[PDB]
Amino acid sequence: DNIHAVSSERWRIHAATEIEDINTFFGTEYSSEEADTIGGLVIQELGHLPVRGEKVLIGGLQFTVARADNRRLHTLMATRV
Amino acid sequence: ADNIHAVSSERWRIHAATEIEDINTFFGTEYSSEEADTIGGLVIQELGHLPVRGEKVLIGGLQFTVARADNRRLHTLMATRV
Amino acid sequence: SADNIHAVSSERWRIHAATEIEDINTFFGTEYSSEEADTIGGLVIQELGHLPVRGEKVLIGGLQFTVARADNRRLHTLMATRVK
Amino acid sequence: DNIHAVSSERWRIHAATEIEDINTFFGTEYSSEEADTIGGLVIQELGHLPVRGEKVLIGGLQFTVARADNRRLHTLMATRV
Ligand SMILES: [Zn+2]
Ligand SMILES: [Zn+2]
Ligand SMILES: [Zn+2]
Ligand SMILES: [Zn+2]
Ligand SMILES: [Zn+2]
Ligand SMILES: [Zn+2]
Ligand SMILES: [Zn+2]
Ligand SMILES: [Zn+2]
Ligand SMILES: [Zn+2]
Ligand SMILES: [Zn+2]
Ligand SMILES: [Zn+2]
Ligand SMILES: [Zn+2]
Ligand SMILES: [Zn+2]
Repeated sequence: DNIHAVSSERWRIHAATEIEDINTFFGTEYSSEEADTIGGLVIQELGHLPVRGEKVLIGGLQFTVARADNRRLHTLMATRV
Repeated sequence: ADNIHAVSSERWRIHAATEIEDINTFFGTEYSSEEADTIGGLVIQELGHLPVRGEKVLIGGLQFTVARADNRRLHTLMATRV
Repeated sequence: SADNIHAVSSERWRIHAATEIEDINTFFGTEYSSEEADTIGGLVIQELGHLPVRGEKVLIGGLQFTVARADNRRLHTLMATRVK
Repeated sequence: DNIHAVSSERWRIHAATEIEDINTFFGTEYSSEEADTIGGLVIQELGHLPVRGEKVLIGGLQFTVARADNRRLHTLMATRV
């Protein structure tokens, strides 16, 4: 699973998860104009490839970077605001 | 290999064999039973019989709906918050 | 049991191959990571180079994984112990 | 499973677990001369019915009380000393 529930209000999410799938899962309306994937959306929002422990708020969800390297973002943790 | 599957952010598909303590960790609930060790066991206790698909049990601020069950086993519950 | 990582005794575990690598890491305190694998079965296949048969073993970090159930399609179950 | 691994070195144990079963799983040599369940043995070693958080070292395992009430001990967490 690309979106894994760690607990009822916390999700471990592969960066490659399609934005469409995030939107269906969460009831969000994130745009896919500038990205295909949630990792891509996070990078677009921050303007820069983030580091482990960095958090970004997008709509009503907070994404925390769980695993990233100098090349790629691989995993995010999400919770509600 | 996941026992509690989130189908959407507010809805979960749960294996009936999932241990009650693991349900409690996941949801913050405090379920207990001296007759059952699994969430399926608890649902059977509450309903007083082996249920069929569509039967519902409300406990501890969660609603469990029987998603799959036959004449021998209760397999799967769907949970939502009340 | 319903455990994806099932202790058969205090120091030996039967593990569903489909267990996510992150859930292995939480359980064991390992820091496994793959660019190309998301599950422990995937990681075993990566480290061995091929789909293994029952009885094949691989050491990854401080854990030894032996194949317990596999077929011509899939690796299903592993038995793990801590390296000595 | 009356003895469930939460993590590789921490186990959730039903208080009603027979002492013999503890011995099989851990290689302990606890005896059943008085209590014959692990919850009974914890109470016997402490000398009273414990509350959540109480710990007793028995041989090479530490048992911490995880769920108890004013009448019964239900769940223990074990770790190695
Ligand atoms: Zn998962
Ligand atoms: Zn929409
Ligand atoms: Zn990478
Ligand atoms: Zn399932
Ligand atoms: Zn239990
Ligand atoms: Zn019925
Ligand atoms: Zn069946
Ligand atoms: Zn077993
Ligand atoms: Zn994953
Ligand atoms: Zn081979
Ligand atoms: Zn278990
Ligand atoms: Zn005391
Ligand atoms: Zn009890």
